[PDB]
Amino acid sequence: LSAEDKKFLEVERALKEAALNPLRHATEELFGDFLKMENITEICYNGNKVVWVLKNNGEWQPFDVRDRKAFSLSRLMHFARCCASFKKKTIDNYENPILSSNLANGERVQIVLSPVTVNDETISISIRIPSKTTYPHSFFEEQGFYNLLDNKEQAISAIKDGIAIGKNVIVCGGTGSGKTTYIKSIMEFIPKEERIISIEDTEEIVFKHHKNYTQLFFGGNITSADCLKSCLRMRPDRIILGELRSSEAYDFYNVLCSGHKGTLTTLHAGSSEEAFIRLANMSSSNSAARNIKFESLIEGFKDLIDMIVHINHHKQCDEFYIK
Amino acid sequence: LSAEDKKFLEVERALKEAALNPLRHATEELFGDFLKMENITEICYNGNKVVWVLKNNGEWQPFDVRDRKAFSLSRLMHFARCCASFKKKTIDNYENPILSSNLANGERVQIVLSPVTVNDETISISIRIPSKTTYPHSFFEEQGFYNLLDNKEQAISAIKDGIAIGKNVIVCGGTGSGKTTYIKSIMEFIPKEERIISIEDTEEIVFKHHKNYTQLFFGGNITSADCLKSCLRMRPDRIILGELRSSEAYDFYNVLCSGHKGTLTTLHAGSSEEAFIRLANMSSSNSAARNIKFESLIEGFKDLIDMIVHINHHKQCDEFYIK
Amino acid sequence: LSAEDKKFLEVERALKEAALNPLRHATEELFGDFLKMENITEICYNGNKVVWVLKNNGEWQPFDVRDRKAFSLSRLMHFARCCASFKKKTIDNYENPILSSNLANGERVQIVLSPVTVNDETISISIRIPSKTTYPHSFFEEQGFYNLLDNKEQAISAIKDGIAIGKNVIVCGGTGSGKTTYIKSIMEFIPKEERIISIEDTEEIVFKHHKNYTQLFFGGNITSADCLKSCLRMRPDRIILGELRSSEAYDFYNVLCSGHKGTLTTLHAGSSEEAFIRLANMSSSNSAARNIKFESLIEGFKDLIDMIVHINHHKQCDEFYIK
Amino acid sequence: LSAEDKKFLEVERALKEAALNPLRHATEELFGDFLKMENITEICYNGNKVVWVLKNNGEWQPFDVRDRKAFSLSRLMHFARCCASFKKKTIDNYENPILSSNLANGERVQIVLSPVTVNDETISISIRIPSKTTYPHSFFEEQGFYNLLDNKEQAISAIKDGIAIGKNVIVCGGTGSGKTTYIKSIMEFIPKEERIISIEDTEEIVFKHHKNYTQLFFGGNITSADCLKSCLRMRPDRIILGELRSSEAYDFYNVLCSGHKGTLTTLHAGSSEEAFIRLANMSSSNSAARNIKFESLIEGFKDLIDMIVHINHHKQCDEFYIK
Amino acid sequence: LSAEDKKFLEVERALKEAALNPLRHATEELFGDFLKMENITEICYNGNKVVWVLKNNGEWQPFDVRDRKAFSLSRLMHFARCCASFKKKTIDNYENPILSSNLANGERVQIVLSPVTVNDETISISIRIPSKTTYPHSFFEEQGFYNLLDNKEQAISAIKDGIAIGKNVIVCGGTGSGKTTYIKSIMEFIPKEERIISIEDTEEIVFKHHKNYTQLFFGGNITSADCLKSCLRMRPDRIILGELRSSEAYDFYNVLCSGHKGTLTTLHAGSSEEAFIRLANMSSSNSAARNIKFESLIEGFKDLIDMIVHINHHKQCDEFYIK
Amino acid sequence: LSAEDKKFLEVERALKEAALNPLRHATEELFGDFLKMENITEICYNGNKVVWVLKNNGEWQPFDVRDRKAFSLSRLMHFARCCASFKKKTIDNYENPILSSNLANGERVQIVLSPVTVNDETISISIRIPSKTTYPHSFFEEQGFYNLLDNKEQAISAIKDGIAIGKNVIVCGGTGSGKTTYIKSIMEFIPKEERIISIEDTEEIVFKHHKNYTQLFFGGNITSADCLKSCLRMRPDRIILGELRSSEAYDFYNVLCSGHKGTLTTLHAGSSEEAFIRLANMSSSNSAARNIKFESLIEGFKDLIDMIVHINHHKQCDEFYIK
Ligand SMILES: Nc1ncnc2c1ncn2[C@@H]1O[C@H](COP(=O)(O)OP(=O)(O)OP(O)(O)=S)[C@@H](O)[C@H]1O
Ligand SMILES: Nc1ncnc2c1ncn2[C@@H]1O[C@H](COP(=O)(O)OP(=O)(O)OP(O)(O)=S)[C@@H](O)[C@H]1O
Ligand SMILES: Nc1ncnc2c1ncn2[C@@H]1O[C@H](COP(=O)(O)OP(=O)(O)OP(O)(O)=S)[C@@H](O)[C@H]1O
Ligand SMILES: [Mg+2]
Ligand SMILES: [Mg+2]
Ligand SMILES: [Mg+2]
Repeated sequence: LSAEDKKFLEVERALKEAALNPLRHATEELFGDFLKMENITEICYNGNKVVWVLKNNGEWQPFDVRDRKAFSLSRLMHFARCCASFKKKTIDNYENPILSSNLANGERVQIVLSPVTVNDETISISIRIPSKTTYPHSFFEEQGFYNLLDNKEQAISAIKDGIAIGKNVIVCGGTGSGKTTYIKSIMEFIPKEERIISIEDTEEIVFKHHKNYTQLFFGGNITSADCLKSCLRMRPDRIILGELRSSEAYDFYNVLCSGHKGTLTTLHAGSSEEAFIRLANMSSSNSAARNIKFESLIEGFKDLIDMIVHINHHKQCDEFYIK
Repeated sequence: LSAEDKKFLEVERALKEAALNPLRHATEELFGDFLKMENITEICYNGNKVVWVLKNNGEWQPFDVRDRKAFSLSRLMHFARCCASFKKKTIDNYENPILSSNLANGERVQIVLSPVTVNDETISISIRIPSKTTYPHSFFEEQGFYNLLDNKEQAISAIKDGIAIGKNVIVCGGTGSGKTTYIKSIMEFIPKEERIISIEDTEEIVFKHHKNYTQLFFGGNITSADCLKSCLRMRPDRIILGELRSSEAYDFYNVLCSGHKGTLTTLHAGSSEEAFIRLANMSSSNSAARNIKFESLIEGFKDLIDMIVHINHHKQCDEFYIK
Repeated sequence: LSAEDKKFLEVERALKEAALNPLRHATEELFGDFLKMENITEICYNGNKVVWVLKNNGEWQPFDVRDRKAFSLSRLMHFARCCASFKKKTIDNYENPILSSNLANGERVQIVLSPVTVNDETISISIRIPSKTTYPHSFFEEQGFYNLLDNKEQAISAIKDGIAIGKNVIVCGGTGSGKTTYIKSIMEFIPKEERIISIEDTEEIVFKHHKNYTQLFFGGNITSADCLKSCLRMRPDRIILGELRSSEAYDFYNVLCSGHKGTLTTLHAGSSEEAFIRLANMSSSNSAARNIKFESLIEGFKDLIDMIVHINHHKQCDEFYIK
Repeated sequence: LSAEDKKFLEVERALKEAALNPLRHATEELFGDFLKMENITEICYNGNKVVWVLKNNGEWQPFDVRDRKAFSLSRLMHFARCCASFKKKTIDNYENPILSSNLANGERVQIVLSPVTVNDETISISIRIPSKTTYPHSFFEEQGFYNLLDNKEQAISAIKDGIAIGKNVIVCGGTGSGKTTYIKSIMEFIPKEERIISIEDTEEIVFKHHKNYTQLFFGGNITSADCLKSCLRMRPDRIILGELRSSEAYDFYNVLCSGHKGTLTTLHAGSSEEAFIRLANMSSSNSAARNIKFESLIEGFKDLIDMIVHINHHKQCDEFYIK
Repeated sequence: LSAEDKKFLEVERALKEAALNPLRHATEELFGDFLKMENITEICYNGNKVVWVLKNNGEWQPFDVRDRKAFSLSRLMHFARCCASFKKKTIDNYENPILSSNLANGERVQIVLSPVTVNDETISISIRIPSKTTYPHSFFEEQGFYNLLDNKEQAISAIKDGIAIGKNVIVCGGTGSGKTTYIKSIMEFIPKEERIISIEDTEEIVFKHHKNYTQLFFGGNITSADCLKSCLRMRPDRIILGELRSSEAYDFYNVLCSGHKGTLTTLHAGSSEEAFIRLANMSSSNSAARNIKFESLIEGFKDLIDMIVHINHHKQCDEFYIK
Repeated sequence: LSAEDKKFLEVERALKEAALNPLRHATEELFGDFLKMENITEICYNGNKVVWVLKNNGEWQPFDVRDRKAFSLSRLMHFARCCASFKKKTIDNYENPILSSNLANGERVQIVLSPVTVNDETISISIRIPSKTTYPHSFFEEQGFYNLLDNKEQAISAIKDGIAIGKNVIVCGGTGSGKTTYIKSIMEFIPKEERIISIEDTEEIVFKHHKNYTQLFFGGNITSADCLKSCLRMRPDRIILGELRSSEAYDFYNVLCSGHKGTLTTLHAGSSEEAFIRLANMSSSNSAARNIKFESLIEGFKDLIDMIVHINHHKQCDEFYIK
């Protein structure tokens, strides 16, 4: 089969690998060193000859590249273009000065050029390093994840038992707060017989205890809602929504209204009460919600969401909303 | 007549059977074995050389196909395309990566390709086996369908008598909860003289006790609402709506408002109170509902729906809402 | 004049009669026998070689046509097409599988073909036999039409006197409940000097006691609202709206708001309270109602509608709402 | 000047009078006799060889024309077309079966043809005779116009004094109730120095006591609102709105909100409370009202309208709302 | 500079002065005499050979022009056309029968032709004479402008002091009530150092005590809102809005919400409470107000507007709302 | 790298500097002298040969240019066009009479021409001088910035501590009130380790204590929201929004709802309570807010905004809203 599968992939691979190699060398050439760094969460470039790296410990570390070819207005632009074309987009100094794309391996990239940056020699790049490690839940308890909670044992058991029964759980907090990481470890408590479907933007979730599953990715023409909609047609036992965005927003409510099993998703929210408002908002953006009272959605999400876990900027649970 | 009916069908049959045969062999070739399995509810493929089958008893069973030609990226793609073309759709790795269609006999098929699947060697297929059996109502009582209810006799008699008088009844619950099945058996209690019209997506309902009837199917160009709208022009005594979707949603409310006889339909809802909300939601999606207060619909459905029956994941009634 | 009127009609008649004859023979050929049957209300065909006829007494009678040429897939399709073209529409197995048209004499026809019907040999036809008889009001009293009412004399006199004074009256109930028939007999109590205008879909109303009048028909490009709008420009004393549909819905409210005389109309509603909701709904569908509070319409119709009469499935008044 | 005015009008006159003459002879030819009848309010034809005329005393009088050439399907059609073309419209038996236009002198005409009329030999015409006489107010008092009122003197003086001060007054009631007439007589009490602007559909208002004035007519391209909008740019002391229609509806509210002087208009409403609702409705039809609470308009009109006078079907004031 | 400025203006001037001269002679030719008349406010023509002039004292004076060439259907039309073309518009007897334009000097003109006027010999013209005089505030006190007020000294001082501090003041009343005139005199109390920007339709405001200022005019493609929007970009100390219209309506609210200094504007409103409603209305017409509660605007304007002055038809303050 | 960076910029620089030089000389030629003046805030020209300059101390100073070539209708127009073309816009006396652009260095320019200005010799220019200086916070305390406050120490410490913790703070007041300035000094209290992203319209913010940062500019094709949206993808610790405009308005609410760190922005509002209303308004302009109750936004912003500081026209804090 592989002999035929290869000849069958040949055409697409050639095409893809004819746009992914130029980008691979450029990436390698510029941010290669930094990408090798362990425990980092972001790599930024403020077109000022210095590369700023954000570490898991929340510390920004600057690096000097004054004397490097890979950081020439031209060498930079070539990498920029490599990013646009990869995701089939264009990047220039007129109509498309701002850009959003990805690297060869999947990391999100944010590129900005003049006239949007302060001058014509400033090229702003911002790469987001996904969750590339899986620590067991126990690891989280050890590091004292539920230490700020007064319902410490109640929480540690709620999460374990709850998820095992298929409650709808939301993990929220700020950027890089460790939400994705957290949901990844608590997956240990989902019966290994459950068919799981995940909707991601970047492959981040890993299935260490589940043979039957399937991953879905949105981006470009295909939308987050498209994945979730397809998801509900693929007979899932558990649906792991990388992170509620805005498209899924409303369709997520309906999925909850049909009394759907184990839902687990991360979201940008500063707390439980906030998450609830956060959801109503995003839902109301969808036309289908047009005729539904706003304060009617919040109550709606408040009946459906079983438990919420919020994580502060110090990667620690500081709120464990239940029921 | 058959001699002319044949020559008259000849042209359409040729055309149809020139797109249905390629699909039949592919189907047969790949999921032939699995489709033959008794008491299954879904057949999934996660493009990882293993076929997962979900049994009626809720158990997932993996089957190895590492050494089968029918599971070659090419052999799989040919079957995929056969599905697209059958329902007159296209499936590719650019604009049409996700697909929804059917098999030669009517079973729903969900196909997903790269870039939506994790890689270019993953082809996700999800086949849903319809309700292909009819157990008498008595069979449900024997298996203790109304055993979790405290109003056990009241329930078993309500359903029987109610339906016989033409009350509006909704059967709700999760996917594969046995709703389609349940309504099919309780049809025994509808006077055999009643002209029945059903709106389905896949032939599933069977008329074992009714000579005068007619089945309607939506899909593609023709919408669920279209069928129901035509239905109301075909002089029905009972209308069996396969399952409230969203188009019919509002038009179903109006049909209830005109005080229509015996309505029976399945719906995705986790309970009685949920079904009510579920309906208001779907109704409000229809423009015609634009000027109608949301909390006005729920009350609306709550006056019209005579009785609701919810089935848990263990195929058992756990709620018997009435009046 | 007739000599010239004939030469003047010649062109249109030729055209019309060149599409109405093909349809006449086909009709005659297939459902000719059944159409001759007295006291029937519907003739259905479930493309299964059996013709089902619904009688006034609410009984379904099957007839075998296994051995009849008029019921050959081809012979059927020819009649089908004859129906489309007549009303200037198309009927096929692709974009136009469902059809709604009429017969040579005016009866509504509902035709459905594959892929909407279960298979390619099933052709569903449903003809609605209009009200083709006029029983005097006295006949209704004799058959005990107001017998279920406790305000028996009050009702029999209300209807008589009310209509004589030009109150707005609505006759509602299910399909074939005898509404049109009822309004037709109670017309006896409208001063013979009143100019009456009727808006129908199929000629059904007959003027036995009124010389000055005019009938209006909607269908195709011309809408129900168009007739009513023209109606209000033809100086009517009484307006008989065959049956409130949805277009007239709102324009009917305004007509009531201008304090218009004797309005009489039939409607699909299961009761008085229902009719009121039924109206608000239909009105809110019209854009012009966009800025009007829904609960504001119901109250609106409740101030305007003088009396409502509902008829159960046994062709008997079971509710006589007044004031 | 007349010598040049003639040569200057020559071109337009020729054109107009080349479409108005054909119509004049047809008119003359058919309804010539009837149009000559004194005290009539409508002339209808139900394409059944009989001409029905409605007299001021509310009596319908039938006239036989069985033996007249002017009533030949052709002779009738020629007159019909003459009406269409006059107002630059088309009338046929397909897309333009219904028609609304006018006669050589301005009377509204409603023409209906098959398929909208019952058959192809029925041509329905409905002519409305405008208010072609002016009876002094005193004449109304003599005929006992304010006789049903208990506030008889208060009413007769309110109208006189009120109007003299420029209050906003509405005259409402049914069709032909004598509203147009009533307002025309009460104009006697408007200081002769007032510049008056009227917005009509058909010249009906006459200025017997006012030298400074100007009449405006809407129809076709030009809308009722257009006239009123131009009106407010022509420095009016009094604005006589023939009859609130729907366009002016909202723009009338704003005109009242700017505290405008003497407004006088007729409206189709069955009473004071009704007129108020009637107004809110029509206002809410205008987009500009989109963001304005419905129950906010009624209160709005209720602050602005100074006094309303309703006339029953017997041409008598039966309600004299004030303040 | 003038030598070059002339050669620089040459092109535009030629063009403008090649359309303004034809209009100058026509104007001069027809309404030349009347325009010379002192203390007039409007000049109307009802195409009946008589010219009606409205004097400041509120008296209408007719003038006979039966024997004047300037009033020939042709001589009139030439002037009419001169008006259209000037403001780059068209005026005819078909699609553009109504017209709005201006004269060589800026006065608003309203022209109406058949079929909108009663006949083909009636040409209605209405010229509005702007405020062409500036009376000192003292002049207003002398003529007893604040004489009907009980808070006579409080009012005379409020206006003086208030405006000096930059409160938001609205002057409202009917047409020609003397609002523009009033605001023009009270400008005396604005510190001469304030940079003032005015948004007018016709130059009317005069700056007698302010060197630093700038006038803005809307008309044609440029809208009232455009001026105000530009205004807020020209660093104004005081903004004099000729008169709130409808475009500025909402943008005026926001300007008040940002806590902007000295706003002074005239408006058509019959009183303080009315002005407040008047504003909410106009604001709600703007899309940007779409999601803002109507009763939320009124309160909004009621917090922002510092003081309102209303003037009756006798050019006298009759309401001095404050705080 | 510089050798290649130059050859790489060469093409864009040539182009830009081929449109920026003409503008530089014109600028220099006309407002060169004024631009050199210290402590000014605006430079206006009212096309009347006098240049008005507004000084920091709020004083308007007139300068005579009667005898200068740079102020010739032509010389002025050339500079005007230079402005249009620079920002790729057009400026003429027909469709583009009003203009908004910038100067060679970034200062906003407002140009107005006839017919919008009073005549064809009036060319109105309004130049706004950005914040080109940075006074330490201490400097503000010395000049008694918090002197009008009663919570003087509480305020001076709130700002210092609050900002250090990353509270959301809004600085509001009138134009040129010193907001841009104020926020710039209080930046001293943001841990130097924070990555800061600013969204400006004109480079004004200066980073004196922050190495890791990036500036964003909107204008033309690129919108304020675009920058903020990109901002949220560039991993910011603090987001300095030049000044809430209207696009960001709603997207700012959501950013607050996700519980985002340190937000600091200036806004046009006359006070705390006003700012709150100001925000709800701007938010409701965005479609995404369509389904969100207005009074729901104000409460929303009132939960999220930590502290507001308002500055009167005398550049002094007069309100210090907290919590
Ligand atoms: N308990 C932990 N101990 C150490 N590092 C951790 C911990 N939890 C998460 N991380 C680190 O945090 C990063 C992953 O953060 P995520 O969980 O993806 O952040 P995030 O908050 O989900 O960001 P977005 O905006 O949602 S994509 C990786 O670098 C991890 O190694
Ligand atoms: N009192 C009666 N006795 C006997 N037959 C009746 C009576 N009233 C009505 N019918 C029969 O009922 C049929 C007419 O029913 P309709 O009055 O048109 O029904 P309908 O309810 O108005 O249907 P739609 O859906 O409104 S078109 C005819 O066959 C009649 O002969
Ligand atoms: N106190 C006054 N005494 C004498 N004439 C006055 C006085 N105030 C105003 N006028 C006259 O009124 C006219 C100006 O009226 P405006 O103040 O422009 O009217 P207006 O009400 O503002 O009209 P619009 O509809 O707003 S354009 C001029 O003819 C003035 O001479
Ligand atoms: Mg994450
Ligand atoms: Mg009927
Ligand atoms: Mg004015």
